Amino acid sequence: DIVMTQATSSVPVTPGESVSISCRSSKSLLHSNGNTYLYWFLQRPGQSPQLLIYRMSNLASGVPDRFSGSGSGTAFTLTISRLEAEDVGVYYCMQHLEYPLTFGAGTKLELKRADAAPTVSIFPPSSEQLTSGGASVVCFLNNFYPKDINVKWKIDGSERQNGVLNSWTDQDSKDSTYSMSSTLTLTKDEYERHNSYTCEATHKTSTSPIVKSFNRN
Amino acid sequence: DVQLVESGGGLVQPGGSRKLSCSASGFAFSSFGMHWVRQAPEKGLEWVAYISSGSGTIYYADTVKGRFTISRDDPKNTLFLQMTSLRSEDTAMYYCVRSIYYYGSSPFDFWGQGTTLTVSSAKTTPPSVYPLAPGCGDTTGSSVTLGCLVKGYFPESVTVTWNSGSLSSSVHTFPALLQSGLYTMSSSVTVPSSTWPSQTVTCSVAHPASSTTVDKKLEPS
Repeated sequence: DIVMTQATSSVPVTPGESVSISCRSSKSLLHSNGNTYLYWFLQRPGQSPQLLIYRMSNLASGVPDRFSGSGSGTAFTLTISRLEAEDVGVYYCMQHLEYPLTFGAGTKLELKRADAAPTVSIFPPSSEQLTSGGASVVCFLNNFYPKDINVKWKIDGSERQNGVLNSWTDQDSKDSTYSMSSTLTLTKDEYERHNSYTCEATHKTSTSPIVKSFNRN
Repeated sequence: DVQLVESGGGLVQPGGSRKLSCSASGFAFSSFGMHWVRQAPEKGLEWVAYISSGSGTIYYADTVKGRFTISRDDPKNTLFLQMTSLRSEDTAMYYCVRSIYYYGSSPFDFWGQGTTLTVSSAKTTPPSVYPLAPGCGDTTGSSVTLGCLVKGYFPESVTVTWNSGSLSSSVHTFPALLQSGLYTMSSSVTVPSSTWPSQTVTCSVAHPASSTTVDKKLEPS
């Protein structure tokens, strides 16, 4: 089959600036009839994909002229002149030269904003969960930017790697920040054998990590 | 207006069969070729099948050929995808896509809302809901963050609201992950520290697949 290759993420850009999303094909999509059978779709968060560009350069009905398509036989570019907040989402290229029809992996476009440190909150396991034999220690790292962040867990000061699950949100549609939850799951016995629990957030906004702790007394 | 509405998704066992339907309205359905395109959870688009206008041409992706059958009822304006011998990898949201082919036409110009197919022998399991309240020795800032941990449920279909929706601006919903074959998510809410515990903050967790709703009132430590 024809392989379509896209970059995974696009460098975040502020609303009103220009952005170019690139796609390439393992075989030329320029047909002998003069058409290049390349399609561009946008999938906004929680929405179905919608057509933006058909046959490389033609604009789909209802699509703003800030979108434009160009390219050659094996390389194609979708250009947005002035980014509008509603343009955030994943951009998929697709070839229609041959069946099976094949897509790029998608280029996720998100908004740039000023850096912001995370608000870190730590929560011990609830008594309710401890009655079930488990113990989840939770650490919320809320409203930070950029998305790259690192969390380290310490139990009685000693670092703990196994049993940690991290979940990032997508970019917040209101303030453009990111948030993430880090959950350390222990048995109840293991949790009650120790006293101090700590999550340390390392973000580019500071050299020293933001440290949150509790002692089970 | 143009409308494509898919249905027939749900939880199916590996090896089972399921027929997806796409009801079309607002355009000359018989004049259009139709595609099925699917999207596995947190992955990209994958083309599944094509049936031309008039049903004279049918193409299938290599992953589904011999197992899936595409068909159309033009009088009833319905597209069908019959799936058999379902595999875990068939788990996806399925989109119906219209596509008319003539000189200067714009193929692929309308996609449906999608229907979700989950192929798994995992059992429907309601969630355990655990409150996340600040510890005993926590320092009180101007604002306080609370949470609810929603653990051990299946399938992945939970809604967490705070004070029946009255708290929404400062809520974070964290995406569910798989843990020991079940799903875990959490939700956080941030309120002024003068409002909690002074006034009640409750998280409501709805899991329609298990017909379960759990309300947890957050208590101070």
